[PDB]
Amino acid sequence: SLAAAEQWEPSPLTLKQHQQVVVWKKDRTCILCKKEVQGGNVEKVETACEKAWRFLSGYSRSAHVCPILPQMRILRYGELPLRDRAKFDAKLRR
Amino acid sequence: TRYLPFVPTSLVHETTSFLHDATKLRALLALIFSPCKPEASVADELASPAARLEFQQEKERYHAIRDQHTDCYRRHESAAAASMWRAIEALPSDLYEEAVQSVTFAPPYENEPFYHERFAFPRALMFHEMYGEQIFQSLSQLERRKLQVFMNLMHVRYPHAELKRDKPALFWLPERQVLSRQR
Amino acid sequence: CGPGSSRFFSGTSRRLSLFFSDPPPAYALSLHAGYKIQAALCVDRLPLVYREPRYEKRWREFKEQWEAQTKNGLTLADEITFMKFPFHFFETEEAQKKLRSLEREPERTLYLIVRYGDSWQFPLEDRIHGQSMRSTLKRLCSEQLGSSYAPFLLGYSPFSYAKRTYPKKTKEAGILGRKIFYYRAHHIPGSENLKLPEGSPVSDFAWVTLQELPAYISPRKLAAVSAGLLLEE
Amino acid sequence: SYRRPSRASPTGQARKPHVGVRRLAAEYVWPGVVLVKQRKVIAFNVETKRRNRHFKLYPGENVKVSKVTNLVALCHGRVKFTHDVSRDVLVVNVLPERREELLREDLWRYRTEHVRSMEENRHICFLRRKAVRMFGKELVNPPTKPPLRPFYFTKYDSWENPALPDVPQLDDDM
Amino acid sequence: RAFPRGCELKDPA
Amino acid sequence: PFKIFKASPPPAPTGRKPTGYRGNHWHKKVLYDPVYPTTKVPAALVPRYPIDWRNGGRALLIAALSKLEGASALQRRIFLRENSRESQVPQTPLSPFQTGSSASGGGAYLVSSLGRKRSYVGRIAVSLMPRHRQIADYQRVGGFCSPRCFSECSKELRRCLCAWRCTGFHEHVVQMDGMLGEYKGEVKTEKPLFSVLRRQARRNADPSEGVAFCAESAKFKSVRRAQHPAFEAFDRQGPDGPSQKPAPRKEPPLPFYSASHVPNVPRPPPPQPYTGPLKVR
RNA sequence: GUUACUAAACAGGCCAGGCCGACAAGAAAAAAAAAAAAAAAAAAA
RNA sequence: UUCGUUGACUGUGUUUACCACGGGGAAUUAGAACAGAAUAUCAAGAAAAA
RNA sequence: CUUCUUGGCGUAACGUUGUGUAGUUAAA
Ligand code: FES
Ligand code: FES
Repeated sequence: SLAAAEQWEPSPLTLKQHQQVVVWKKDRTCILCKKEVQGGNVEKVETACEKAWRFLSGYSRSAHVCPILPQMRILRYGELPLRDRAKFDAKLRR
Repeated sequence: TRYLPFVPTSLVHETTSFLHDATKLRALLALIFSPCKPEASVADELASPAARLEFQQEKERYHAIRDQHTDCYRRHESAAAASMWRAIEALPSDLYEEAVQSVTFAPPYENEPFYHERFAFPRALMFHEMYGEQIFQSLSQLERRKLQVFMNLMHVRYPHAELKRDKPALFWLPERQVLSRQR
Repeated sequence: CGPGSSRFFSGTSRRLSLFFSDPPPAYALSLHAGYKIQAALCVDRLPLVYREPRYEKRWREFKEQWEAQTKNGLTLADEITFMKFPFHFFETEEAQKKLRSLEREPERTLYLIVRYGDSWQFPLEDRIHGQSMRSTLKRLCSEQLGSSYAPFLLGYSPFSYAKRTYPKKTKEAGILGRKIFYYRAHHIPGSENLKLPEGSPVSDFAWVTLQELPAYISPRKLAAVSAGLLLEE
Repeated sequence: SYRRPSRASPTGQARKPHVGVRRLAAEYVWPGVVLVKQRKVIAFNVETKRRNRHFKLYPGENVKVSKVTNLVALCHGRVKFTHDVSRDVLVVNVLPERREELLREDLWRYRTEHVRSMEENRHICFLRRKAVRMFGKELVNPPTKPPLRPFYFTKYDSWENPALPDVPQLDDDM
Repeated sequence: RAFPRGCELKDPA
Repeated sequence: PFKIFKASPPPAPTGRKPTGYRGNHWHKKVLYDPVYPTTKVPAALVPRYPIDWRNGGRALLIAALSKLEGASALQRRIFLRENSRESQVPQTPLSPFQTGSSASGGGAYLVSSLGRKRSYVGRIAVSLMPRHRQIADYQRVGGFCSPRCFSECSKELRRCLCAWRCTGFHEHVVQMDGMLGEYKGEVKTEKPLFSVLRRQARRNADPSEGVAFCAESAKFKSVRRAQHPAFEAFDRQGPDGPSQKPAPRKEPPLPFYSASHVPNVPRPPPPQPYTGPLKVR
């Protein structure tokens, strides 16, 4: 109940499901960062782009800090379909 | 005559000096845009891969646990709202009009020249008033500095909070004297 | 569940008027489809001490520590931290180096319950035809609980309603039953407790938590009120 | 000293607006036919005016709105009108049909009718419509000759000339 | 019975 | 003082493109009329005063206050409002994953966000308050506890404590107070709206009848007099029948003659929809 | 099936012939809240 | 969101509402086809026993 | 499982034709 919810101990499986992740809407190049992306690709939020991580975490007041920030779709690992999870498992292992 | 609202510079001298002082303006802007690390070049990093990995892990754990915890409260609130709307529907048509008016109800104002009394929120019911001493005794050093700065900026924004209550007439002037002033 | 007259009281007038109307009241009643309209008040006292979840404290402390390590925290310059106002309190650690009681069970929430004879319920009053439920609640407070007792009302809308049909003999008098609308209220901290006015129908009062509520109030009333009562297990 | 208005003779307005419907009910039309001519300019006290020009009509099924707000057809069919009680306006629809003889027993399909919503307008258009594109229908006396010649060649051509040869009709289902 | 032809059957394949 | 002969403020001048001077661009039709499109006013032509301490410095101060309180508090308040407006009936618990089996969502906000593919970055952008109305609204209800304390905390100097340590049971208290304290009647505006309109409570059919006791028969009887049954029906249900004469004149006949039979306009406008409360089934 | 066009007179008067490479084109998205109170910043996205 | 973008494209096809003619030009159709280039938007994510 | 958008805005729409500038001819 409420007591158990407050005392909840997230299992490593639950933490893995709650892992955040970037899914790329489209292909694009960074103007200043020169990174190359392909639509449907899946990356870790930590290493995908530090400048975008600034805004995603709360240390940037500009939404244009990463030139391709609008092409991001931030989802949790557990929400991804089995196909994508298996396809990109290697790059999401942390 | 008819009057219009106004706030002369004399009664708010403090905030004008605050905002016209260069150093105070710089400090306020730094607080707003903190941290002030550069974000233009590719080599500008305010963190490290490991640092932000640990931050992400902690944030994910926090959000997961908070969602697990507050969900019971959310369900209870949904049930309570259902019951409230059911009761309102059950009320008779005579009492319907009063039963939908919200706490802050007041009859419309008349510019002349179930409502028993004005709405006043007991200050003793505010969360920070009820638990101010305990939270203050449990704060940290940085949190105490934050509270101090929050106070000082609140006062700067509202130097006349008590003066408006005491002498509200000082903030209303005639049209023929208000409209004739440049911006 | 059982409000019967025997279990309620015998030989009194004001108490029985509310629940049976056997001694007819001196004012005009208000019926809705044959059921008398009544307003019920559920005053609550919030916990007197503050509790913080471990995950919240952990996240906050870890954020402060992470910010300290990474040098990404707020600036909070001295020119905006020290400008000599009466409420000033900050000073750097370096410079420092140089069952009827409101205080009962302070870590939980309490609810004011009233004893009408041998029955434990919430304060209740009848609606006189043509007057607001707010006025009915005010009369309830001023005549049953305390002439100076004025708890803060959370709104003009009820948070729940209940129905009760009279037996055959009682309904033969022309009133089919009573329908009750419940309203929440807050006991303003620092305000005086109840002082039952002389002649008030209330026999006694208590301030019980959710856990103790079923020990006093009937399961039917608990079902009627629990949806609106705050959540605390 | 009388100020002669600029629109006095001989410099009056040569061409009048001619605002209103340009096709009546049950008339056959094809994409591009202007069902109703309208203008964007609006009077300065419209709600007090009484002339029928100021109050525009509304597009419905298989009808577009032009740049100047003309209502134009989008499919080969027959015109129908509807009255919107909720908005108190007239709505122009086109029921899609291939060219064929307009019979007396089928005229009821193009009556002006009252509706409350555009959903009900679409429902009524479906109910009165003759047939659907995917199933078609048996055409009753369909035309078989080529169309009328271009206007710039002759303004007064003859419809269904028996001396001309039969040519396939493969455009009125679109 | 015969059926009218679809949009696909009218393109210049 | 508090009571004063207030002047009606002059209307703010809505800008206009310097074109179309011969036409009436202020028809009373609703956006976006297919046949009566409304002329747009570019934001670059709306007259706005030059920025000074009254409009800029105040925004800076309120922004600093929000920074101190933390954007997370604003995000949480917005999320709670959005979830409350949509979860006013008992829902089944919702997990965010097909196989988590242990994780709970925290509200129908999840369903809405998944359906709209809402922008995680967009929520942060909104919480950062880049717009004048957003800052003005934070200056008025910026307090975390606003659903229960409204604008009373707009000037309190220890208000940040709510944002810092109002969580769990205290958040539940805020929500439960707000649900009882919020408005539930008809909103009356002529301005455009495009979001799901807030709920308006349904109204019961029957009214309440006053009854007083009569000892002559030892029974309760209605306070109101008898009247004819037809008169009772007219008073209760309405005019009865499909047509009746207009209301009789309540003013003394005018000495002068006026053409009172003439309608107000040659072509009456369309009927207005009923915006009031609906009945209860 | 179906009622809609239509301002002649030196008749009773109107006219500013112009704006925009974009918060003015514009995909996707978003968008204006009853009464009262607070604030006196002409503020929906 | 403080979100992209430049279709405010290059061409083939003489068919079309209106009608003295001219200015298809108070400002009509996907002439629903064809040859290039570009911009935005995908879809799916079903099954929680006793 | 055909294809979610698109060749401006403009309730004053730019002066037709001509001259001039400019474009096209491994064809017309
Ligand atoms: S992908 Fe290069 S800065 Fe974000
Ligand atoms: S902000 Fe008002 S009591 Fe918390």
